[PDB]
Order: sequence, then structure tokens, then C-alpha cells
Amino acid sequence: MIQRTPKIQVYSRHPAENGKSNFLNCYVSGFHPSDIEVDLLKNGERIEKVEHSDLSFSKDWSFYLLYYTEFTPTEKDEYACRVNHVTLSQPKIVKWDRDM
Amino acid sequence: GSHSMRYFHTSVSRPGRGEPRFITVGYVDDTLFVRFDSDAASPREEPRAPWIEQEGPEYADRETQICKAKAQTDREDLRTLLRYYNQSEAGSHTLQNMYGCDVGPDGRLLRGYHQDAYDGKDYIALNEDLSSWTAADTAAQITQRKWEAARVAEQLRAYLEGECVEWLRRYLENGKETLQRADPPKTHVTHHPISDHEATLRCWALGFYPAEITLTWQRDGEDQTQDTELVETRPAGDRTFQKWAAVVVPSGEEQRYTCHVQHEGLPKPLTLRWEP
Amino acid sequence: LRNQSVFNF
Repeated sequence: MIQRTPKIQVYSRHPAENGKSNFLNCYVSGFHPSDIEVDLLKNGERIEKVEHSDLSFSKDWSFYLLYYTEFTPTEKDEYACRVNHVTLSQPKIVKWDRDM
Repeated sequence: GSHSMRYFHTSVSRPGRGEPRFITVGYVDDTLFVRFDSDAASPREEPRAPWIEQEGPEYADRETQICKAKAQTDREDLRTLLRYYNQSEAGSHTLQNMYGCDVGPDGRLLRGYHQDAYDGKDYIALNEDLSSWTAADTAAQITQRKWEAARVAEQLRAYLEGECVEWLRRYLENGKETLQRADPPKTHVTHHPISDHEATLRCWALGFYPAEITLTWQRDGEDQTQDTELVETRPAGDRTFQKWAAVVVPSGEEQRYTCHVQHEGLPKPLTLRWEP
Repeated sequence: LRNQSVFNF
């Protein structure tokens, strides 16, 4: 069966300002099959109660999802997105970089 | 401008973990307006845009009933495709369907769609004529013969040229505040040294709607297609979208690079440079 | 508005 690994982007809803409430997003896209495991991490630990969009797909049939949580960024806190999918041997971690 | 309406459906079998999960969503352009998930506590088609709730409870019940009937047809179709592809009942499989219509600024039908995929591969699609089929293989040819005998294309053509177009026009009017508003991108250029001989210039577009946008870098007025890193347009979560384009530039050559931004919400196109 | 028609493979 032809499988496609997810693309992953980790970013904020609004431009990041330390001490200002925002949303942390992890967008996974371009993948097949649709089952996927996505976690948002704060200092390497799983953030609880993360929400996600309903499964939809692009013109090429590949799937996409948005995982998101409300957060207040600080200089000290590190955020990341951790993804597992059948195409991955181990979970892939993408760090949140304010410049990407 | 031009607009689209699409319904998307995904069924995913999970042998030994109950019946296939069915999820369907409807969109007008890049706005999600309805959803149904068979794993919800009391599955119903739920509104996701304020302009659809005004349709009333008879509208919602008719939609919910269609969703429940499509979940059942899809479960039967997943069983049929195991037969057509000589597959065991052990693996998880996926069925996807999209259909809908595109209209121009005058609301006239530009084109209709109805297409299916199995395990992420094309299965059968209604052609642009709304009268003939493209089957991907000899299994989908069995469905083509069945649909030709039952004149399914004619039924789809009637829906696509009729209700699809009319109801899209209706939603565009009822949701005109949002569906007919283009939010331009908020833009800026960032600079990041990589080494003492090169730096990255990143051109940003944020807060725009619809998702369609063109972001490019030029050097001395020449497009840098091969050398530009272009991320997929991504949702911000507040209806808007984001995108960036980056180029690696030799130190001291920054002034020669211009970022070009085209989007429906802009008074007209932008030409940006790294400012400091 | 969804299409109410039902077609099987």
C-alpha cells in the first residue's frame, strides 16, 4: 500500500510576544493513511487537553489536521510537536522556533 | 470573486475495533461550515459557521439523515472493495469521496466534481462533462458499468448544476460578511545570519483569507523558484492562513532581493525588502 | 446542501 509521511509545522496563531496569551499550533499534512498521533510538548512533557480539527484532505487525497492549545509564551519555555505515524520508525519531534 | 462548495467524506475501517469511523465536513471556499463524526456521542451534522444555523432544524435533520446514510453506504462499499481487490478482512482500509461545485463571480456554474479514492489512490471520478466516468482500474470499471446502467451521472449532473449551485449562492449571500470578505496578508521580511558569508531572508504573510496566495523572491528582478524554500500555506486557527518564503543570500547582497506578494485582499501587490 | 442520492460501488 502506498503510504505518505506527514509534513509537520509548529507555530503560533499570532506573532509571539512573551507574557501574551496566544495559540500553539501543530499542522500535520500530506499523509496517508489517516491514523496519526500528535502531541504538543512544553519543556519535553505532553500538554493536556490539546484540541484538533476534524479530519479532511487535500486535492491529492492526502490528509491534514491542526492540533492546537492556548498558551502564554515566555523566554524560558520550550515548545515542540511530537508526531507518530506508520511511516515513522520513531516519533518525530519538531521544535517551535518563533522564526518559522 | 469565484467560489466553491465541497463535501468531503472519509471512512476508515478498523477490523476488531468496531465499525468504520466516518467523518464528513463541508466547506465554502476555505471556511468549514458543517461536520459529522460517527464517533461523536450523539452523531448529528453540527454547524461550524453562524450563517448555517439560520437554516433551521428541518435543514439540520435532513443533513444528519444524509450523513447517516452515507456512513452506511460507505461501510457496504468498503466490504465490496475487499472483494474487488481480493483483500483479506484483516487490514484497515480507507474510502474518500469529494463532490461539489465551483461558481464564478456571477454565480454561474464553472464546474462540478464527484470523485472517489480507495486507500489513497484514485478509484472512480465523474468527468468534467458530468456525463462520463474515469475508472482507475478493472475493479473501478465494475462500479462504472453499474453506474452507467443506473444513469448515476445524470443524477449527479442534476444535483451539481441545480441544488449545489443554488445553495452555494444562498450561503454566499447569508454569510457575505465573511465568505465575501478577503483579508489581506500582514507582511514582513526577517534576516537571519547563517555564517559570516550568508544569511537567510524570510518573507512572511500572516492573517490572510482565502488561503490562495503567491509569495515569491526575486534577485535583480529574476524569479528564484529553485532557490526559494516555500512552506505549505497553514491555518492559524482563527479562519486565516499563514505562509513564508525564504532565500539564502550572500552577505552584503540583501538589497538585490525583493519579495513579491499577490492576494485578493490587497489594494494591489506588494514589493518588500529587508528593511534594516 | 448535500446531495441526498445514494449510490453503491
